[PDB]
Amino acid sequence: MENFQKVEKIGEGTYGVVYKARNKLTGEVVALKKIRGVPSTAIREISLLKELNHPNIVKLLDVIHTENKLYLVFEFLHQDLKKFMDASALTGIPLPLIKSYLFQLLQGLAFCHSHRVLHRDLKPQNLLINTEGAIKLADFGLARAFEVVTLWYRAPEILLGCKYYSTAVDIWSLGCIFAEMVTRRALFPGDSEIDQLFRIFRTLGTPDEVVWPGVTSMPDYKPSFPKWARQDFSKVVPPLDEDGRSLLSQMLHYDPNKRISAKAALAHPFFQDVTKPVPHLRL
Ligand SMILES: COc1cc2ncnc(Nc3cccc(O)c3)c2cc1OC
Repeated sequence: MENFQKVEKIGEGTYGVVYKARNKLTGEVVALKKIRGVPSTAIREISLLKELNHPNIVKLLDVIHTENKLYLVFEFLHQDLKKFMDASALTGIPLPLIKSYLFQLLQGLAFCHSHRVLHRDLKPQNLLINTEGAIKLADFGLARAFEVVTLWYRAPEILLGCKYYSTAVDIWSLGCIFAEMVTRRALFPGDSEIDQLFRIFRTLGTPDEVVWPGVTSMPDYKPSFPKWARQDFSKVVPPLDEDGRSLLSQMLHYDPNKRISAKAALAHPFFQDVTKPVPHLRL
């Protein structure tokens, strides 16, 4: 913490505050994260993430454990997807770029998932982009090792009390982000766990044993939940073509076991014509 000249506070996260900082030694600019004695288990878990390198994952540079304090040093990126989406609010993000970012994110998740590492809290603020047209996932693996908290991207099984969620929860969140980029409106903007759940039910229909075997036996499932019918996807995400809609529906299946995997999603027809355009960024 003495070797860094904190520039600005980049924002608070689920596990701590992140600052843009300059390494007094190397002179390099990095993202410094102060985790909110430090469990040895976490120490070892973190060290593991340090050897998890991939083009679409924010690189963990150093783990500083001193004075019973824990700081993580990450590579610094140009902007986050939420800020980019806001700046593109009036015209929306061009489809070629949306398709490019989704393709890369799926590559990143396929990599994490193959190493059995889940995110569990994907959201646009956690996705970082640079001037080169790349996009990377931040916070990967911190959930395992370690007021107004956004619930918009949380999978149904987590809201229903399932304690052993799988990699499928990340696919759900990505599905929600995908729809948001296309329509420019959050898909399920709930303000509470039950409101979130009901917004999901009102759009995709109240789940039952037919579409999701075992759902009525979930810890927080109530037989008294209202019975809403499923809406047409053409209504939910109007501007998306049929290949896009078919992919999205597979990412938003209620049953975690039927939900498409990142690996299989990479082979979907939607990515047939994928390219890598450069975004116009205002830094
Ligand atoms: C130019 O702005 C930003 C640049 C960033 N560069 C690297 N990491 C970030 N965040 C990060 C890294 C690991 C865990 C975590 O919770 C968050 C950033 C966020 C920014 O803006 C929000």
